[PDB]
Amino acid sequence: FGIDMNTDHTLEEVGKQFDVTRERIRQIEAKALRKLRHPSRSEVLRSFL
Amino acid sequence: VIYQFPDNLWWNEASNQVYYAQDPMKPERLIGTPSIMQAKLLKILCEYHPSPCPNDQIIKALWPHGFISSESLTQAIKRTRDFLNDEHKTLIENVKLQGYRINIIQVIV
Amino acid sequence: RVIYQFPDNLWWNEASNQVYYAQDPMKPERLIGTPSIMQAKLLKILCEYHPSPCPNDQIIKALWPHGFISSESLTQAIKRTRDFLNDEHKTLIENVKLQGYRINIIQVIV
Amino acid sequence: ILLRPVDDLELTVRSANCLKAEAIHYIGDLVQRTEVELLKTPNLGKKSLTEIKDVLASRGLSLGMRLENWP
Repeated sequence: FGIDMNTDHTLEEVGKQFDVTRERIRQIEAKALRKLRHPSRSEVLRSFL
Repeated sequence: VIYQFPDNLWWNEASNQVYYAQDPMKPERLIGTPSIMQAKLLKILCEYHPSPCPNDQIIKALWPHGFISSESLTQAIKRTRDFLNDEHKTLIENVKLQGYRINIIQVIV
Repeated sequence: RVIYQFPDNLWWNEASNQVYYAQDPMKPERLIGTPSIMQAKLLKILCEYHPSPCPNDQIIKALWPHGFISSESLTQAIKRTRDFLNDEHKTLIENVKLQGYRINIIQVIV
Repeated sequence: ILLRPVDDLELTVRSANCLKAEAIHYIGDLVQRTEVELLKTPNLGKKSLTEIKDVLASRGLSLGMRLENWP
């Protein structure tokens, strides 16, 4: 997403970090997304709607 | 009920044993007894044939009581493929968006 | 006369009840001995159900129809029965989980 | 905290799986049960139970209290 960073990156160069694999990066990002959606750690972000 | 698969593989549900044999009444090389859910999966694969079984029904049969993580489905299939030594995936074939099908040469009743 | 063959050239003669090693069933070579009445009972439960496995509840009921017996007794009976039939590799009687016990029989002579 | 659903505890898929299989949905239903009642749940082992205990004790809570007129 480009947080604290000059440019946004797609799956390719995000894989280029440690292992250059696409579907693992996608599944990691999706796991992080449903983990953040958990009502226990999202009330501070829901207030910005 | 006696089931024949490719490569002279015989499965007996009454005694629940799988083995290699040219003659159904005379086991030659015994593989052995599959686990419980393995038996459930085999019976499902043999009970919708000729048509394949949709994923929802096999999911609801292998673990009915509790909804289980999805990977287990595929993983269970792996073991049911591995115990029947189906390395070439010729005994359990997977039809995309249609389900899982088993190959039966003949049934003895 | 009913005699049962077991792997590694083992025989058990039920009518006179001798477990032994012999290349010829009529000619014993090494006599293991006489299994106990409850040991013969155990081999009976494993033997009347072949090639199907014998469920744990059924063997427990048959061995002690009138005894409050725990499954631990059944399991230690299997262990100290291996102690006599000398099946160190667990090949004469196989234990398959949640499905029971089996005995490997090569041939039966009646 | 007594009015949050079980998933808030952030249970391992094994745990949440088991507790969803026994229709244990609310933390009150978690606490009114005891350790032996949970250890009798199929596929709920000792280490699963100990990690439930650790996580639930993180939130100032424990097993075995009696909650009157729940719910």
